[PDB]
Amino acid sequence: DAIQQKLADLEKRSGGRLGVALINTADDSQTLYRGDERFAMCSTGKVMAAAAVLKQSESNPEVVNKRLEIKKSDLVVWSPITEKHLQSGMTLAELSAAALQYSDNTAMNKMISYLGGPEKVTAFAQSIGDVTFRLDRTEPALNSAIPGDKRDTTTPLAMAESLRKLTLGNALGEQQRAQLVTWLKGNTTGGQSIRAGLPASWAVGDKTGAGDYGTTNDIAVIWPENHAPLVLVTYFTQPQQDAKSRKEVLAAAAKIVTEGL
Repeated sequence: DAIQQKLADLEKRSGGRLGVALINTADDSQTLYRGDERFAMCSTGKVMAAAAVLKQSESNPEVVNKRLEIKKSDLVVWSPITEKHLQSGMTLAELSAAALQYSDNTAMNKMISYLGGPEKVTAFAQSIGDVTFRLDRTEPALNSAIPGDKRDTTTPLAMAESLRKLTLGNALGEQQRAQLVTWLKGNTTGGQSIRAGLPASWAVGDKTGAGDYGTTNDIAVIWPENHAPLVLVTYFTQPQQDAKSRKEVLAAAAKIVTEGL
């Protein structure tokens, strides 16, 4: 296709490795590029953690409003929300919101710890039929994004299929599904990534991720005004450890794959 060639050309120009999975829920068609190759998820992994917490909340009434203490020693880099709540503490819902909307790293760690560790997030992914996702480490260690390292990786297609199940399908109960969508729609960090490549009439809920090796990621659910939803994952990584983020690559990739409507 011209789409396959244009993505290959975007990839070559950018000096990295690009991974794309678009799922069109109108007809279930997929548009894939390196769709079955592993990429470091970085903070896009926060979506799976939040969904695991939401799932536990379906049967356990001491989850979403359970208050957790935030110790000064808990704080890691990129924690703009949790760093302001040392005295107040935060609920698991508030931590989930902070992780998703502000990419708060300490919030993610608290969620991982509450669930029982990184393996428990993998276990949640397994429970929804995602046999690819793996979470191995905590924040910020999981952002190393070393080429060839399988730690804290998934494939663009696996992540798209899972994001679909979680936001549009049957992985969560209606109340929880709706909550996750609301959180994603309120993301504060996604303006220059997938959303930048899409029409203004398409509503977006997304989660970005950034890591070492110039790793620049975004996953989105997309709601057109007059068409059925789309699910889009754009992953990008580079050969040099110190490479700068390239959000414009994700916007350009989103544009290529959605251009035909």
